[PDB]
Amino acid sequence: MSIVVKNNIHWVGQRDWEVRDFHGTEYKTLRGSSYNSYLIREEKNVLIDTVKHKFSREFVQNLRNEIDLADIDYIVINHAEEDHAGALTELMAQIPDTPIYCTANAIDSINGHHHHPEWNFNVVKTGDTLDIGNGKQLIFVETPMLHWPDSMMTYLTGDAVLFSNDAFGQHYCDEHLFNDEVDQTELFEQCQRYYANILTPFSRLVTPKITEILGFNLPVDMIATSHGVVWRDNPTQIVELYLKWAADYQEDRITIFYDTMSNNTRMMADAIAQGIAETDPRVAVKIFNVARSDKNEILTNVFRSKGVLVGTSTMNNVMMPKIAGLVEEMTGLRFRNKRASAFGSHGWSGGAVDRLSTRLQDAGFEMSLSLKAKWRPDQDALKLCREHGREIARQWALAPL
Amino acid sequence: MSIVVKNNIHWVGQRDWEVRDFHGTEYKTLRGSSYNSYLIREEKNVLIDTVKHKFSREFVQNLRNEIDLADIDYIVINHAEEDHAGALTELMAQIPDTPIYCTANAIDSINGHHHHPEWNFNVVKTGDTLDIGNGKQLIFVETPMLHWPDSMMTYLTGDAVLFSNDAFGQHYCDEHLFNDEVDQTELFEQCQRYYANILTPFSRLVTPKITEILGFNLPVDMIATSHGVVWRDNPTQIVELYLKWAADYQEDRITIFYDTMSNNTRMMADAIAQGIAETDPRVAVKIFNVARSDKNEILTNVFRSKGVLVGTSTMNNVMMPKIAGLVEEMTGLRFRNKRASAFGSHGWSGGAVDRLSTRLQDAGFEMSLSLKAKWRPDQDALKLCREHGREIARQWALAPL
Ligand SMILES: Cc1cc2nc3c(=O)[nH]c(=O)nc-3n(C[C@H](O)[C@H](O)[C@H](O)COP(=O)(O)O)c2cc1C
Ligand SMILES: Cc1cc2nc3c(=O)[nH]c(=O)nc-3n(C[C@H](O)[C@H](O)[C@H](O)COP(=O)(O)O)c2cc1C
Ligand SMILES: [Fe+3]
Ligand SMILES: [Fe+3]
Ligand SMILES: [Fe+3]
Ligand SMILES: [Fe+3]
Ligand SMILES: [O]
Ligand SMILES: [O]
Repeated sequence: MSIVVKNNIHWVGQRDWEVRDFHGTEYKTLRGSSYNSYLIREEKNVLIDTVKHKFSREFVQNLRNEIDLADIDYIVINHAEEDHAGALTELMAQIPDTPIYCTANAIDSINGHHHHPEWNFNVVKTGDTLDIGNGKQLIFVETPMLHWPDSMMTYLTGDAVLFSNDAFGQHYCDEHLFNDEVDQTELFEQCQRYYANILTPFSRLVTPKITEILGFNLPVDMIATSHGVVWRDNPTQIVELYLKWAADYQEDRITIFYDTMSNNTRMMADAIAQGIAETDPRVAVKIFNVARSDKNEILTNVFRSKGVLVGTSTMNNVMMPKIAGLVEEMTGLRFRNKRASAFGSHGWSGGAVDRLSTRLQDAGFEMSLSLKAKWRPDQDALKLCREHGREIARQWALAPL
Repeated sequence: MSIVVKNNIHWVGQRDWEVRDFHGTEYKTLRGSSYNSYLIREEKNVLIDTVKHKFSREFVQNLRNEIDLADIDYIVINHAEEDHAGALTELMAQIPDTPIYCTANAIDSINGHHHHPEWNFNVVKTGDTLDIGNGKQLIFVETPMLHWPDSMMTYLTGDAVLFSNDAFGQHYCDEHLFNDEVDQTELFEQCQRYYANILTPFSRLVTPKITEILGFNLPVDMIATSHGVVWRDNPTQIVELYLKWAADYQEDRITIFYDTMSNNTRMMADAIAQGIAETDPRVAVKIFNVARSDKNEILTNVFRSKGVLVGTSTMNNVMMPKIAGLVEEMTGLRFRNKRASAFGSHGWSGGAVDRLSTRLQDAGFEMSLSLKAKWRPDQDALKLCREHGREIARQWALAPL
């Protein structure tokens, strides 16, 4: 069935236990996800978002079991990405005259995917209202570039429920709907994973938008996102997390990742970490081989880290491709207030370390000196690598000693 | 046992049926590989190369079954990469006084990995000889940057066997040793795969070196490489292939590869291919999703192609990382006389296509106009994509019409 969220609000979405790949293969969902759609039944009946196109047949059928499709008065699209607006064409094929409430940018994104401009769109902007009867109304808030130009939130008065869509959501699949009914650790991990890999480049927009919403003085009993749990128990805890994460978040932590062909760079990475740990016991150190690790776990650690060390060997005068790929993605995520140091081994002329050091600088990292070694590091070379870690640990110390 | 190659030449190497990853994960060996070592037993006993460090215990033990280690007079190292010189430390621990014949650059690479400079190295250069008795001698030929600075070949007179190490070799595992005893198709595929992914950036050096060797007027009955089969039946067929491949090789072929998040770029790629195929029936077209395909198969096709089309969506104002990674590797391989065109879909401001087009130009490709589309291509947009393929097909035509 559907699931009662609160009063006349029904969850009519779809759980996805199997899904492992989002945005191509750029976001690994190791704990699946959910696509949350909501049906509000007052004097007016309002559908908020749909689900992935994959589950369009199930969505419409399940919706029929809950309500006659002709009885649906309004459709609200907070965000026109395929995982929320994917079943729209299938639904609108049954109820073509049904009005769609969304942002001006959403008309471009909806039509961009579905190619049905003849649909009855209603442009909404911040402050706009939609009465649904019984003294209740929907209030719309534009949230451009969080994370799309078309993005917005919908607030329901009386019930005090914020339909935040992607915001404050996470890719975490569970039979239980509410945040207080799931594993808190797995919940936090997926929440932080989501922000770090998706919302980091828009952090400068997060705080003013949240500040703007708080200025509306709207009571919040529940936050119903488009992914994962519904926040009902201390729902603002995820909002406070977003405030902390947005402020160029960093812990006393250093992330080391690299790619290697014959483990020479790996030997350097381990020696560097040893140097750090024996210089500053406060620092948490994580090491990843990018060819053998979870890319999104690496990026989440980078997000949590005060600085990173990136390693690569020289291959055909350039750096290893997986490193080049990862640095490119970091260049998009725009990490702030973080430092970096490039290292790696070479055979003769090298050049990849300097190349990498430049690209990290291009990614926005404050660069420290690079570390280079020839072939396999002997005991003398490993001392230099260990000393490099000492150099980094002292330079990047948050506090003296 | 060992296997008799010819007369007193014995193969004492190692077959690797399981291996799937070389140079980290940069070269996928889908048909395994072999590490060919050779023992020549005349008046003098000569070991040519060893095997991967992984199989050091087996190598030394198998060598003991064939000969007393103390009876080994000379050790020849053509190339000090781990898959040929890996078992050296283990071997030299038993026979430390045994002379090692190699290039001057090899002393740096051998010591770089093994850290035993006390070994008795003998620097050899092109033209140098080593008598082994019975009217036979070894002739050394320096082949720097083919594919390493330390690389060389060893020629055995009388038996007329060229120990070419990496050159003319391939990653192909079989119980049969000779080229005329294996599947010719699988053999050609691995040979071309090897050259395309490894020896392409050194193509300018291949022809003069082969020309230089041919000037020595040395008869060739067999070519014993360090990987895969021993060429005994028309052994120069692989040499002629190398001559063709080195001359900026290209067929009437176009390779299309891309990465996508919601299949918009994929739709463009398919429409482009359709446009090409209906414009020039001579052109062979291959399409790959880089996130779902064999990276080395893509690079082999690029090598065979007269031109490529590369697709990417815009993700956080930059291109998709796997595309960025692949272009970086292509920048190292230095393909020549090839053309390229960037394409892809975007949501609002885009920018990834122009970014990609520039990097392909940096990789050495002659750039044609880019193709851009917003969101999912409708029928009108797909016509433009189909027309783009027509534009490419006509521009890149080897012959009129
Ligand atoms: C395919 C390949 C290409 C290489 N290209 C270069 C190069 O262009 N310049 C250089 O100095 N060394 C080059 N090398 C040597 C490596 O950089 C050297 O072995 C390095 O110490 C190994 O680093 P790693 O084991 O951490 O991957 C190359 C090695 C391989 C296998
Ligand atoms: C995570 C993410 C980031 C995006 N970033 C941008 C961007 O920076 N600029 C832009 O114009 N579109 C951006 N888009 C929109 C996509 O480029 C758009 O959906 C495109 O048409 C999809 O291409 P594809 O399906 O071939 O992957 C982004 C989309 C996603 C999911
Ligand atoms: Fe989204
Ligand atoms: Fe979403
Ligand atoms: Fe090699
Ligand atoms: Fe090799
Ligand atoms: O989304
Ligand atoms: O090699």
